Amino acid sequence: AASTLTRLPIDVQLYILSFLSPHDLCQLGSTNHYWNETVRDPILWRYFLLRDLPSWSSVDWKSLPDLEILKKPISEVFFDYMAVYRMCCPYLIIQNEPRFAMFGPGLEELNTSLVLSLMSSEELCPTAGLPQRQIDGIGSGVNFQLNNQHKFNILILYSTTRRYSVIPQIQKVCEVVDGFIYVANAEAHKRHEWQDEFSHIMAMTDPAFGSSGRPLLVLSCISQGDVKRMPCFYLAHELHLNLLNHPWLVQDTEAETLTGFLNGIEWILEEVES
Amino acid sequence: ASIKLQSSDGEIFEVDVEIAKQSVTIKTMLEDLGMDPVPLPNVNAAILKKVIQWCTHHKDDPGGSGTDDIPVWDQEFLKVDQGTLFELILAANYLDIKGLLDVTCKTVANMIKGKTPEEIRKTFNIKNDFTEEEEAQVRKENQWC
Repeated sequence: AASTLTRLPIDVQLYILSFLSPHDLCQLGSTNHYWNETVRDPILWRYFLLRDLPSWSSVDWKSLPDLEILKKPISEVFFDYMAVYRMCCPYLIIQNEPRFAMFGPGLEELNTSLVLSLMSSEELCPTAGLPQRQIDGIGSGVNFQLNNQHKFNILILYSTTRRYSVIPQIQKVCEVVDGFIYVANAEAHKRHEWQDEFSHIMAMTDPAFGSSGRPLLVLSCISQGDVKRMPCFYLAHELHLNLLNHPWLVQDTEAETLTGFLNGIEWILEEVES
Repeated sequence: ASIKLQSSDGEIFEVDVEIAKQSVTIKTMLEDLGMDPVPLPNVNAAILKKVIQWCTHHKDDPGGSGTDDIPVWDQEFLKVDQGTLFELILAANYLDIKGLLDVTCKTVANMIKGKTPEEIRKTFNIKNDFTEEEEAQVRKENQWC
């Protein structure tokens, strides 16, 4: 290690690093190699977290770290202390590009494909999800960018399940996702097994998975403008949606023009927050 | 109250006992055996001479520095050659003198603050080592909000 500074003992190197700030730390990290690795040392962050934990005057429900019995115990006898530093620092927001599981009968019964419309929408910059994680055994999903700001990812499940019945790959999706999208068929001619769909929704929205009160956007959807529509108040009321007691919204939608989608998506993003 | 300190190459240094105990590393050897001369196999003479100067200056005060502004005198004391600075950083660590460690490490820290790196890079002779594309990936990843 030709650098006088790189050769020092790690104990002593971290001690030096203890007087810096996260911003500094990133510049030093950008020297690459070791420094990038070591600037992120779990131990340095424990020290920072323990220090400065006692300097913060707010703690929301979404940010109170696991047992302080666990945050504050023997170094070895968790992490990513850096990540935990971030959630707890009340002046810092960790970053996230929401992902949503889109399933529903509406994806296949409508004579115009919604999915194939979302895919051909100049306005949302749909682009193949990068293998960079984002993979599962279902694909990377499709990234979209709402009016050049909020980016999000949708995993379109064309077949969910085989009572529960949630397929296993699908449960990996149910846990890592932030919200759900259910594409109901609002076309007035369609006969429904409301109870089935409600069950099927539930099955997927199951709290044993990613628990939380993850929002459910349901797209009351029809092929195009001229098709006679079931009003959404009545649709919402047929799927028994009153029972889910966790955020939901039924947004009317047209496969062809995507009329209504953009309002619906805006709602789901704003719902997921921290 | 006089104690013998033996450099890494013998050398002198007859310091007052309170001044030597200031290094825990020493205080604990003085309790192993009588230890008359005191062998310090890591610290040379040049450095130990500095170390004694620093200790004799702070003898009558210790407590609570940490992230307190480096005092004016220490600032001068430390206007030394870079390699010499790190040599102090090691003596402090070897002799376990917390105050000297605080102030030497903090001065090193203050050098890194506010650099590109490319400055941080020149300053400490550190190996670039990110291949062509390696950069952006660490540079976007190391943009602390």
